[PDB]
Amino acid sequence: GLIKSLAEKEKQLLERLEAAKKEAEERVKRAEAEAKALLEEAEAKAKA
Amino acid sequence: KLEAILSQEVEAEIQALLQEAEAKAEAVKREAEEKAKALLQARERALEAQYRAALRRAESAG
Repeated sequence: GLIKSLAEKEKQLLERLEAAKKEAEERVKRAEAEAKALLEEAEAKAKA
Repeated sequence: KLEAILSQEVEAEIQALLQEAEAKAEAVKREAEEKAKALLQARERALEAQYRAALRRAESAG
């Protein structure tokens, strides 16, 4: 039992959260962009 | 031990959040397919209309 266990474990718990929030937003991001580009293909196709 | 508690408060949130955001990334994408399909369903009817009208006009004209 040293304070180092929980100390240097806490500063990893924070990295695990950060990647969580990142790759949540970087996933939805893809889908929103992919929704736009799909409906452009549906306009491009539809008028032609 | 005590560091094993710490890894379990995180490991729980980081699946709750990432399961939630893979069902918004599903949901937007499901509505995006169902819209493009429907903007082409209205395009399909329109063309038909224009052809049924068109032929009747040319029959009358002649």
